[PDB]
Amino acid sequence: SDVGGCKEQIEKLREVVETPLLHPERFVNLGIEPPKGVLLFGPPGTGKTLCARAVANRTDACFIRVIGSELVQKYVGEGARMVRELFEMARTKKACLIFFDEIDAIGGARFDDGAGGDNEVQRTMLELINQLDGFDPRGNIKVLMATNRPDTLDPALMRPGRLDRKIEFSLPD
Amino acid sequence: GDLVGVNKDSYLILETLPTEYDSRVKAMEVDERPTEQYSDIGGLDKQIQELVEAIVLPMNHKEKFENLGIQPPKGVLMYGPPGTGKTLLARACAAQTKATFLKLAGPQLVQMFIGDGAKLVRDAFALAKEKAPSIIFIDELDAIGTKRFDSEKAGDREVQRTMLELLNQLDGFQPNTQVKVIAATNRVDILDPALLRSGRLDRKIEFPMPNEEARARIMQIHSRKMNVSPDVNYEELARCTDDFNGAQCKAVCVEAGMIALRRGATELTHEDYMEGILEVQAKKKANLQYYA
Amino acid sequence: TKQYEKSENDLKALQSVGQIVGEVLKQLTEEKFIVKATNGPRYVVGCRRQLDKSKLKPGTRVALDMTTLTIMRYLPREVDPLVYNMSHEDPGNVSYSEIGGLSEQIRELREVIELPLTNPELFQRVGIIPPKGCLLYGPPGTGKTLLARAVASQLDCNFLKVVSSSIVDKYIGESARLIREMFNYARDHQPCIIFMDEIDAIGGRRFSEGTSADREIQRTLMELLNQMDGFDTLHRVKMIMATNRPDTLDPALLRPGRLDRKIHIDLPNEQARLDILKIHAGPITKHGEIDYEAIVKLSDGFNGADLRNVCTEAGMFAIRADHDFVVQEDFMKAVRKVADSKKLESKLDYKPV
Ligand SMILES: Nc1ncnc2c1ncn2[C@@H]1O[C@H](COP(=O)(O)OP(=O)(O)OP(=O)(O)O)[C@@H](O)[C@H]1O
Ligand SMILES: Nc1ncnc2c1ncn2[C@@H]1O[C@H](COP(=O)(O)OP(=O)(O)OP(=O)(O)O)[C@@H](O)[C@H]1O
Repeated sequence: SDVGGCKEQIEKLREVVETPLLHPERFVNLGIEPPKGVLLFGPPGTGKTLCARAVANRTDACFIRVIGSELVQKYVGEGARMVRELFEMARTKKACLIFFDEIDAIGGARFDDGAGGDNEVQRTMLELINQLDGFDPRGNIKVLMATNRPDTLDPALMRPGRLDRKIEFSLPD
Repeated sequence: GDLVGVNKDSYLILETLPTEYDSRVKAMEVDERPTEQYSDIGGLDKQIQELVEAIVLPMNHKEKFENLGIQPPKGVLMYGPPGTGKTLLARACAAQTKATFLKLAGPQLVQMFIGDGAKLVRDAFALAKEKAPSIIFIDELDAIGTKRFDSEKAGDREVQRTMLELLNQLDGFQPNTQVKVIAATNRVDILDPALLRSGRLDRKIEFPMPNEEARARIMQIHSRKMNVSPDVNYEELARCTDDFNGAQCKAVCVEAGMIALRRGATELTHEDYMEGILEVQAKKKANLQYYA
Repeated sequence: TKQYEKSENDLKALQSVGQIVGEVLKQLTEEKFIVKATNGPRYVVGCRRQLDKSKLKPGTRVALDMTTLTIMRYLPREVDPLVYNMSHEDPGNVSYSEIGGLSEQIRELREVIELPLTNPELFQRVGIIPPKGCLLYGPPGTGKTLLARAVASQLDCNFLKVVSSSIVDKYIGESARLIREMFNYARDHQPCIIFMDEIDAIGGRRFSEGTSADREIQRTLMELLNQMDGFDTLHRVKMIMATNRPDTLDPALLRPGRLDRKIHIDLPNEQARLDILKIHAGPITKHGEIDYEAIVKLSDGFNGADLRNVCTEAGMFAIRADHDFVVQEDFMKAVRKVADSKKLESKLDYKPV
C-alpha cells in the first residue's frame, strides 16, 4: 500500500521474483524458464524502498539483504572469503534472496595506468561475477540488484548475459 | 616426506601414508561432467575447431606426433565479451574427452595470508600429474596477471609471482607438457607479455559479435525445448540484432515467455519475439515525439 | 620363515623412544651445558661420558633426552628443503648446443662462471677479484633460464635451484634465515651454482610504505645484502638473477658486488634466426624441397620461443592436411598467418633497460 502509483514497474518486477516462488509448478509446466534477476537504478525516488515491498510481500522464508561497502575492506583478501561464503549459505537457504545495495561502490571499472588502485576493487567485482557465472546450481537463489548510476561498463556489460529486466524510474508521472 | 603415522608419545613411525594435502587445496573442485554439449552452439564452427583441436589432438594422436615430431599445444587464450560464452563451450568439450576436469577461479589465488596462491598452484598441478591426463580451467586471468607498473607494491604481486612460477614451471621443467590447462579472459587490456609460448598461451582467437546466421540458430537451439508457433521468419530477428549478444538472445526467449503469462497463450508466437527484443534493447524510455 | 623373526626382534629395539633435537649454546662448566631446543626453551643440563667436550662446541645440533634432557647422540647438520633444490634436471649437453644466440653473451657467461673454478690462479696474479654475481634479464627476446640451466648441466659440479615462492613461508618469514642456511650448505658443498628467478617480487623497492608483507620482503633483502656485503667469502659460489625488468632491483642490487655484471637479452638477429630455425627443423619431417630464408625474411622481430611456436604451428597445421611429409609452402602459410597474429597480440612488449 506504500506504492506511489507506479504500475507497470512494480508489476514487471513482481513477476520476476514473487510469482516464480508463489506458483513454481506454473512456470515449470509452461517453461521455458524464469529469468535470473533484475537491476534497479535512476533518480533517488524511490531507491531501495521497493525492496521493502518484497520484505512485506515475502510469503514464507525470509530473505537476506546486503550492504555494498562492507565487501571492500582493508587487508586485501578478506573480500574473497566474504563473497564466497554467503553463496554456500544461500544454497543451503533453498531459494532465499540475496540483494546487494550500491553495487557502484564495488563496481569500479576498469583499469588505470598506476597504481592500483582498482586492483583490490577489480578483485571484488570480478570474483563476484565469476562466482555468479558458475554452473552449479546455479544458484536457484535468484538475484536482486540496485544502485544509483548505471556505471560502470564492466558490470553493465557482464549483466545482460547473466541478468535481465533493467528498469528505469519512473518516478512520478 | 610427511603424513607419516606416529603414535602419541611413542615417537615411532609405523607406516608412511600418502599423499600430500590439503582439503580444498588438495582438491579445488570435483567436476563430474557438464550437462551441455557442443550441439548447443552455432556459428562458431570455424573457431570451435581451433579450440577442439588443441585439446583433442594430443590425446589420441600421440602415436602420430612421435612420427612427425609434433609438439602439442598446451594453453589456449579464449577471450571476448559475453557472448561468445567461451566458458560453457570449453567445459562442454571436456565431457567428450573423458579427461579429469578441475574448476578453478582466478581470484581464488588471492588469499588473506601470503604464499597461499603459490603453494596452491604447486598443489594444483601435483594432483594434475597424479590424475594425468586431466584438464584445468581458469578465468579472469587478466585480473590476477596485472603487473601494474611502478613498485612498491602490487597487491596481486604474490599472484604475479605465482603466475610467473607457473610459467617458470613450464620453463625450467619439461613434465608440465602433460595435463593441458585452459585459460580465458574477458578482456585483453591487461595481459602479461610473458604468456607467449607453446606451453603458455599459444592458440589465440578474437571473438566478435555473432553473425546474424548464428544469432538466428543459437536462439532456435535455446527455444527448441519451448513450444513455438510454426511461423517464424528467423531472418527478421537476425537482421534486427546489432550489438546484441547470444546470451541476450536467451534473455529475449525468456522475455517472450514473460508476457505470455499475461497473454494466456500456451504456445509462443512470432510477434512475441520481436516484442521482447525491443523490450530490453535498446534501453529506455522517453517517448515518441518531435519525429512527427 | 626366520627373517620374519629378525624383523620382530627389530620391534623389540623399536620399544626405545626417540629424543628431542636441540642446539648447543655454551657450557658453563663440565657439568653444565646450555642447550636450546628448536622450540625456543633453553636448558642448562649435563652430558654423558661417551661425548667429548672438544667435539661438541657451541652451535651444534644435538639430540636431548626426553626426561633428563641431556645429550646422547649428535648430528653434524641437516636441512629439509635443500634436498629438493639439488634434484633439478636439465637436459643437454645437446640442448646447450641448440640454443644458438646470443653467441658472445654465452662467451661471457662461460667465462665468468666456469673460469674462476678451473683457473683460480690467473685471478690471483693480476689482482682481480672473481665476480661473485651476475644478472641476466629479459624478455627483450628470450632464453634466460634455458641458457643458464644448460650451464648447470654442462659444467656439472653442483647446482642449486630456488623458486621465488620459497621466501614467503606464510607467517614467520624465517625463510630469510633459511637464506643463511642456504649459504651455509653453499659454503659446505662448494662450489655450487644458485639461480634466482623472478627477483622483482622479492627484491622490490618499498617505494610506497603500505600493507604488511611489503616489509617482510625488505627483511629478506637484508639477508641477501648483508651476506653479499660480508664478512663472508662467496668467491667459490656462484649466483644468477633474472627478472622482467631491472626497475625494482634498488641501488642495492644494481650496485656491483651483489650483481657484478649485467647481460640483457636482445631480439634474435636474422642471422641467429636462421640458426635457431635450423635446430627446430631437425626433429621435424619436411619435404626434400626446403628454403629457410623465406621464413627468415618473413619473420622479423620475433622471440626465439615465438619462432619455435611458429614452427610447431606450421607442423600442427599439417595434421589437418594429414600428409606425412610436409612441404614448406604449407609451412609458410601457417608461419606467415599465425605469426602475424602473434604481432596483433604483441602489445606492450616494449620493456625498460
Ligand atoms: N555464440 C554463441 N553460440 C551459442 N550460444 C551462445 C553464444 N553466445 C552466448 N551463448 C549463450 O549465452 C549463455 C550465457 O553465456 P555467457 O556468454 O554469459 O558465458 P561466458 O561469457 O562464457 O561467461 P564468462 O564471461 O564468465 O566467460 C550461454 O548459455 C550460451 O549458450
Ligand atoms: N635459444 C633458444 N633455443 C631453443 N629454444 C628456445 C630458445 N629460446 C627460447 N626457447 C623456447 O622458449 C621456452 C622458454 O625459454 P625461456 O626461459 O627463454 O622463456 P622465458 O625466458 O620464460 O620467456 P619470458 O621471459 O618471455 O617468460 C623453451 O621451452 C624453449 O623451447
